[PDB]
Amino acid sequence: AGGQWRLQQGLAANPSGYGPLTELPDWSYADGRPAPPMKGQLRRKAERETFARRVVLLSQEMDAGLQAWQLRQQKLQEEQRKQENALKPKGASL
Amino acid sequence: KFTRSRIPEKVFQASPEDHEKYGGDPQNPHKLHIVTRIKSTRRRPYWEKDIIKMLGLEKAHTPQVHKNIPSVNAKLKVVKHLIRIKPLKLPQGLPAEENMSNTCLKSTGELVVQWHLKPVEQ
Amino acid sequence: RHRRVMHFQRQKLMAVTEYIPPKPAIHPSCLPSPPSPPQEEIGLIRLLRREIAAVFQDNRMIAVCQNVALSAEDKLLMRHQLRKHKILMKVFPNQVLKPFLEDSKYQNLLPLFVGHNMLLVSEEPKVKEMVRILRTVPFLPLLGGCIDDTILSRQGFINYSK
Amino acid sequence: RGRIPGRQWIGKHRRPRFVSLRAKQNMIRRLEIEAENHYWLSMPYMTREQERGHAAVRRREAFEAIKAAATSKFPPHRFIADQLDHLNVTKKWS
RNA sequence: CGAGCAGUACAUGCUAAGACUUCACCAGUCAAAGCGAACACUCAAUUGAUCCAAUAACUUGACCAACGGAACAAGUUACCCUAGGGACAGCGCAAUCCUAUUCUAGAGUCCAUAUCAACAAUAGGGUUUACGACCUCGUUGGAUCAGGACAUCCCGAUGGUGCAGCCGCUAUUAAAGGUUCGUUUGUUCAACGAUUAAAGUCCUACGUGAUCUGAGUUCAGACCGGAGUAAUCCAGGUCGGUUUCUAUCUACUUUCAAAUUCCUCCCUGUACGAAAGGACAAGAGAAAUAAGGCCUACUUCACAAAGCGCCUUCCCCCGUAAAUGAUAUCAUCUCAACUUAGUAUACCCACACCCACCCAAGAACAGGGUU
RNA sequence: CUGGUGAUAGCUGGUUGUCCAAGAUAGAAUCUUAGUUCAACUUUAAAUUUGCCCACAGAACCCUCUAAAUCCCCUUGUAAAUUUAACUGUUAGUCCAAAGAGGAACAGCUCUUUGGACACUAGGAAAAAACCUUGUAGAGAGAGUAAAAAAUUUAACACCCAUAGUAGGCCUAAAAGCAGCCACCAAUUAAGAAAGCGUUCAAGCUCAACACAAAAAAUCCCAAACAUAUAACUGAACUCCU
RNA sequence: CCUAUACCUUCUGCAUAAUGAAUUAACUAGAAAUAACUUUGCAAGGAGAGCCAAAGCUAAGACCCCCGAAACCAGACGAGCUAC
Ligand code: FES
Ligand SMILES: [Mg+2]
Ligand SMILES: [Mg+2]
Ligand SMILES: [Mg+2]
Ligand SMILES: [Mg+2]
Ligand SMILES: [Mg+2]
Ligand SMILES: [Mg+2]
Ligand SMILES: [Mg+2]
Ligand SMILES: [Mg+2]
Ligand SMILES: [Mg+2]
Ligand SMILES: [Mg+2]
Ligand SMILES: [Mg+2]
Ligand SMILES: [Mg+2]
Ligand SMILES: [Mg+2]
Ligand SMILES: [Mg+2]
Ligand SMILES: [Mg+2]
Ligand SMILES: [Mg+2]
Ligand SMILES: [Mg+2]
Ligand SMILES: [Mg+2]
Ligand SMILES: [Mg+2]
Ligand SMILES: [Mg+2]
Ligand SMILES: [Mg+2]
Ligand SMILES: [Mg+2]
Ligand SMILES: [Mg+2]
Ligand SMILES: [Mg+2]
Ligand SMILES: [Mg+2]
Repeated sequence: AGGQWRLQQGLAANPSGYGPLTELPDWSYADGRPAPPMKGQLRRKAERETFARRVVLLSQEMDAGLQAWQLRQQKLQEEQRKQENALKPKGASL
Repeated sequence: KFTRSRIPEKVFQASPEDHEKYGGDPQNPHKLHIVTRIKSTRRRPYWEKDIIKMLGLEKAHTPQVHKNIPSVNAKLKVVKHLIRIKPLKLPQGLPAEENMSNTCLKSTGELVVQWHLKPVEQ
Repeated sequence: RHRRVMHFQRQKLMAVTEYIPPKPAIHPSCLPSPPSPPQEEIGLIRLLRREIAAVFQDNRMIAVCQNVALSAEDKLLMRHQLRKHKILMKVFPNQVLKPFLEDSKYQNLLPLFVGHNMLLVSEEPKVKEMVRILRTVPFLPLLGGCIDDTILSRQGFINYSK
Repeated sequence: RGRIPGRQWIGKHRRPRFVSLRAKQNMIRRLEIEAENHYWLSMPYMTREQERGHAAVRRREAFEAIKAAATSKFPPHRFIADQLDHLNVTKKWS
């Protein structure tokens, strides 16, 4: 219930997805020492890191392939100018 | 006979009235996709099942990030009825090496680099 | 006719992709309709106006009578007897005849033209000869008339004849 | 009364099926999702020419890992310690 | 619709890269270069393995056409045997057939619509159907007991009629009740005879064979006709001819109890009609059947049972026909408000005498009496 | 009866601990279609390097024209594919969607082709092999969702009036506006040389004119119902959560 | 109260009203070669004559069921029933 409302508020449709209710540790020592991280949280943290690294990997790969294409166009255009420089017309043209 | 479907190129041409409804920008296209499978590959042709595996969409409701390039879009145009496509938004920018462990993909498509799980003081 | 059993996926497609006529916020019949565009007057209507004007101008005695549902043989027989005394029986539609009297000297004859009416006209006011012909049928009433541009009732015609 | 000849949903004379109100709404909900999918596939970030060869190095390196894993298959090492450790089955107290 | 060839060559010689391939294999197909000569034949198919036989070698040999070919073997069995498999009921919006509407051509003197109805169309039902534009052939009556449908054969009510009246015709409504007995004959059905208010159409695993029975499916014998050299065969003709079941389970074992119909008389020889002819409605009296009882007599018979004998038998029906009166100041019976016509009782009831006996009560049990 | 004999049976039936893993539908030949052999598919081991997806480019003229598409296929997304070794097993599959085939057969039957599902899970369509939702497996007295509930009630209606050059000529026993042909004028404020009816034929009439959209079968109908409180909520073995 | 259409076998698909089973105890059904693989020994050699070998050879481990016909043949036994 209320999944559509949560999506409009920037939250997940399932409250168990993320947020304070899920990500926060479930317990801590009475002395005050924080509890060791839960197994589910460690799995999510590793899973999110892999997603984050893929985002960086894909974003840098497109920029590298976009700069490379621009350099080929710059190199190709320069080749046209070089061939016309070494020619001196004569005869009728002079 | 039932065969593969060729989607006309006219379909994938955004109209001026579409940009004011979804908030996209033709002059500054989004760099990455957020593809999420929301439909079962069961009762679908085998070539649609193969593409789902190629896109890493085996598990449903599991967001995956793909590059907004024609070759990848070509596979998306085949299984566009089984997936949900959303642009990846980076209000804080790309994650850094010190932010890899603090990222979180929200349902709005934004990938924040500071996940504190704390109410806004504002 | 949906003879073949459509597939349910196809059947839902037909139901979702159904024509939806646009519905105005306010029904057009409830809005004040625009005034009807004017038309050109009928050539017969303007021909009657010229004919009617001649009747009121040429002859001075006009007798207004109600065209009762007499038999055609009896109604033609009375017309012939009036013709012996040079008394015509003019009939004009009221929808053209009333507006003519609305803008005219004879503006007070308007209530007399209610229902089936007929006009008895003659160059010379032979009132006495006309009354005796009308006395043959007690059910034929003389509503009124206008002699020498003067409005008179049936009683005046009796006094005028005497 | 009310017999359906043959089977219900198959054959020539089938049981009639009718579309409910929420059946239409569910299909419209699916259509709106796919309608927005057509919008995001209309704005590629790079063209066909720019994209070409932008991932050749990574794809070639990724396949060499498959070749390395496939061509490194071999029977495992056999240790003399494992053979001698079976003699502990008869280990007893004095 | 073809093919089981033919014709031109006589280097239609010899060798050899790379490929195709009738979805396997077998088989089949193309081919540069080279030697040797000259200066990969046409043709869609035009074909046959191995073994074996012949021959010095070369090479050749099968309508092996059941054409991946067994060196060489038919018919019949109802005298049949064995191992297995399949099988009234069920699917069928095209064609065809039937029924009811639609169409309004046409019959009916006139006259679409009192009736009837062509080409067709729309619904319901039944049936047929992918190839020899061949011939033939692959469950049903009866007895008992019935259940149900209505698309009603009879009885009832109501419109129309080319309805005077009696009879009829047609349509709406009605399944409460009823729907006979015989002679031949029988893909088991018709014909005929005598009646009846009528001798309904169907469905129910021929409704119903652990209730019964006849025929067929067809048989072990036998002939007649026809077929075959014969064995034997033929939906052909005829004669003869074996299934059984001790009820475990379900269901059921006194709906306690409202009757239908005919004839005669009466009205009446009346209404009607020129007469001939000839009614309704109302009443009465005798009948048959059905249901439920009974033994006074009769009869079969005797402390009794039984019928052939006697007694009793009680509601309505929904189609329509009309008033007042609006939408639509008339009118109009009204899926307008509205008015009228036809729009239940009876039975059963109180219950620790009880051993035992008796009983018109009863399989046991139970029940009634024992004053 | 004994022996050969434990005859043979492509046929029927049966085939005994636990747990996990991979795993379904092209064909050819056959005294063959109840079988077998090969291929395809599947399994295991091994070796090797590309495999799938796919941008252009490219693939016939005919009988005049015409489909969804297919082949090939760099990038790219991906992790498989080929080969070597060793064998076994499976095969008329069924139904649904679509295009067709069978003398030019709308359905149905039979048979091809493409795809899906079923012979593997669960939820929903009433019960439900083939429709829809959904697949990777455990525990929970958590959560968010997917598909997912049939609509429809249909027929009023004109008011008023009509005299006349005439039976317009023709042919017909005579057929007159109204059997038939020709012409289609015309008096009157305004009326068809007649649009329907009825006369052997006439006569009588109305109108034009003038004013004023079905359904019925067999044991017994079949959830109960409800036009009125601001679309959210319910809902899986899918996903999330310990 | 709620939920749940017995098992095996045979077919595309069995709650199937298709096959088998009253139940208990005992008995009752996968036997092997070449090649390949795996693990030792030795090695251009291996093997306790013979045999194989262009890394082979030797040894071991590891794969191939049960019941049921009508029949056919040989040798005996039967006419105390029945046919004559
Ligand atoms: S409701 Fe607006 S015109 Fe009647
Ligand atoms: Mg091949
Ligand atoms: Mg053969
Ligand atoms: Mg052959
Ligand atoms: Mg062949
Ligand atoms: Mg015989
Ligand atoms: Mg009766
Ligand atoms: Mg009836
Ligand atoms: Mg008899
Ligand atoms: Mg007899
Ligand atoms: Mg029986
Ligand atoms: Mg005898
Ligand atoms: Mg039972
Ligand atoms: Mg055996
Ligand atoms: Mg066989
Ligand atoms: Mg598995
Ligand atoms: Mg779980
Ligand atoms: Mg008129
Ligand atoms: Mg839930
Ligand atoms: Mg799961
Ligand atoms: Mg049973
Ligand atoms: Mg069965
Ligand atoms: Mg048994
Ligand atoms: Mg022999
Ligand atoms: Mg033999
Ligand atoms: Mg003897």
